[PDB]
Amino acid sequence: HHHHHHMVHITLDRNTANSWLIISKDRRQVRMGDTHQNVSDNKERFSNYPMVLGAQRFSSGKMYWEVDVTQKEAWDLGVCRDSVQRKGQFSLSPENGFWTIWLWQDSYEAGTSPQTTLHIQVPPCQIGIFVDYEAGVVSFYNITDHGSLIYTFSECVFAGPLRPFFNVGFNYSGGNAAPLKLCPL
Ligand SMILES: C[C@H](CS(N)(=O)=O)c1ccccc1
Repeated sequence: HHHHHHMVHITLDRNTANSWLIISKDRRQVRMGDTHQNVSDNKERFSNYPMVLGAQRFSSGKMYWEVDVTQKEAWDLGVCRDSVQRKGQFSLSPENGFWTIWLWQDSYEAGTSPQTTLHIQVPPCQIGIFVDYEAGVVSFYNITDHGSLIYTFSECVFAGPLRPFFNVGFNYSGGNAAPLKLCPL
């Protein structure tokens, strides 16, 4: 892919974060805390899962960013509608306004309904996410493996502004404490 020149500077929006997340001062890193992080509740916060949105909203054009997933056992990454449900249980699917991939229990899967098996030969330490709003495209690239394609959602019905989407995952095992990091341009 030659998508790097659509690079955008993504920062995390503290106000959307699950109350157990810790977002770094520079708003470029997020990790699961050991407890509630002493913030007030609000209608923006994801209640049931360790999720947070980027601050940026996209309604046109081509956008690209990269995320470091080094040493994590579980995570979800991609984009979602600004209007996604925040409270209670829900599945990550395009019908619910999410275009995502994830790692769970040693397998990679795309957030279709039902979910799709990914075929990755080189476990990625960094993921590239490309959105073409007009084309209706969300693509994922394996930066560790020379930028190889992971998955393309096409014919996407965004149906509103999009936000970068993150899930640091649970840490029940004690092996998933590591942060998600937005990598420099
Ligand atoms: C209780 C856990 C923390 S952990 N480390 O994943 O066990 C949890 C926190 C926030 C949202 C959902 C779940």
